[PDB]
Amino acid sequence: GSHMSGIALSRLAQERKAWRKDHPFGFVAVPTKNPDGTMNLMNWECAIPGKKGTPWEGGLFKLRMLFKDDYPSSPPKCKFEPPLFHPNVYPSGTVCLSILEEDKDWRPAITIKQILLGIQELLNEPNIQDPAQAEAYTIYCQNRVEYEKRVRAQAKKFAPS
Amino acid sequence: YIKLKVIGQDSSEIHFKVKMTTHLKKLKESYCQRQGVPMNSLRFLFEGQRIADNHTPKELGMEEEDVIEVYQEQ
Repeated sequence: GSHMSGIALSRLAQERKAWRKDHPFGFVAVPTKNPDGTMNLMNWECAIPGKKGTPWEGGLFKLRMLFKDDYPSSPPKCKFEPPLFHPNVYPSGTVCLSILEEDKDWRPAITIKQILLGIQELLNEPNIQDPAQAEAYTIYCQNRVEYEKRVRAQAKKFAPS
Repeated sequence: YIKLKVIGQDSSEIHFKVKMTTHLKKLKESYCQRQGVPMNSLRFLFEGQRIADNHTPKELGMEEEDVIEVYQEQ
């Protein structure tokens, strides 16, 4: 056991408690289980639903949330699994966002709900000023009609079966 | 017993109460009844996973004030 996780484990426990009682519709945020069956609050498997009225609509995108020992001083590491086609998502699947940066807009008070809702808004409102992947960026900038097909295609490929 | 909140796309808030061991199959059919639509016209989810009839609130580890999302079965 990480005896260095006292503060984080405490904060993550109340975080989970607050999510169960109330969270956005369509979203999913649950801790993973350890080798045996213990609850692992340092590693979450989440799901972000595409926003309605957008080409992402109807898709249910999975990503894992990883917390470090110093959390909530530092933000969790977010990575879409499998990697997502989007200009602010690195090929590795890591999501590029301001509130997920210690040196920037991240505050210890930011909730998982805020992070997940923040990432959901990023989906249809990308930041072309700061692209994480070349492909999605180039297509978005050179052929938005084609960009929409890819996104719609991706949303269909990840629709709740 | 346990308190469960059943919500949907239309934000329709409907609360319920069921024992910790009671067959969830009941409430599944119950909501469809309370509402006014065919049984297999609605799908019930919890923590992402779809809720099966033979499931038990004790098995799903549910708790008070918990929430259960409902999507029109397709």
